[PDB]
Amino acid sequence: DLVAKLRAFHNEAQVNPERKNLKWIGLDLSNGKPRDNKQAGVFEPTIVKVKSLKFATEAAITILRIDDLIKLHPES
Amino acid sequence: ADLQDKEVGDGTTSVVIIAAELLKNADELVKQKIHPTSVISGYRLACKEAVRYINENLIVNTDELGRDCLINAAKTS
Amino acid sequence: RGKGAYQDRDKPAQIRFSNISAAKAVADAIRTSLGPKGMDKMIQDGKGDVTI
Ligand SMILES: Nc1ncnc2c1ncn2[C@@H]1O[C@H](COP(=O)(O)OP(=O)(O)O)[C@@H](O)[C@H]1O
Ligand SMILES: [Mg+2]
Repeated sequence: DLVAKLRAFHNEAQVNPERKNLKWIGLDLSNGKPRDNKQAGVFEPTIVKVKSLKFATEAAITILRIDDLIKLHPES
Repeated sequence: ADLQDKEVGDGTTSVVIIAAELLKNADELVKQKIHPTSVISGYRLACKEAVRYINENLIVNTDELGRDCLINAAKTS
Repeated sequence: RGKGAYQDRDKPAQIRFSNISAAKAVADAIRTSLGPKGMDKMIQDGKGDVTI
């Protein structure tokens, strides 16, 4: 339900140009309710999210590219 | 995770979790006879568009806030 | 004329068949990794090194 409420808030922000201030709505874990995280002082560097996305996508691509494994027995 | 630690220093758990979820969903698609190349292309396009959307809509300039922004970022850390 | 050379030795035929079977097995093994829709393979050596 919390993720559903957050998704509803962000969807309303994206579809309604008059409610663009809802982009900052995040999760308040203390009370379990959506909360404006920009005014709550919950920030992250943009580089963190950008690099996380890029690195995770590349790792997923690398692993997904495999379809066969050959495991040679140790010589000993 | 080690690379994320070296190059950024934060979000080391988040990147691992996101990568594992991406791989799981990609394999779920592959099991439905979706070719892995199509999944890879979709993932690349989605990552590029997500980066562009973040840079264009979801960023806050720190000069608008000041030392309070640094304090809040540290406290979040 | 009748019959030709008997060819009492069957070992050469078996050797040829085994060579062909091995070559066909190798070709079939690497067949999946051909073309733009081909997929990579991960090989782990005895030393534990991994290559894709
Ligand atoms: N005060 C807070 N309220 C709500 N969410 C927070 C708060 N502080 C951090 N978070 C979120 O918790 C997530 C997990 O961060 P964390 O796991 O501590 O970093 P790391 O992945 O480097 O260990 C972050 O994505 C952040 O958005
Ligand atoms: Mg952290």
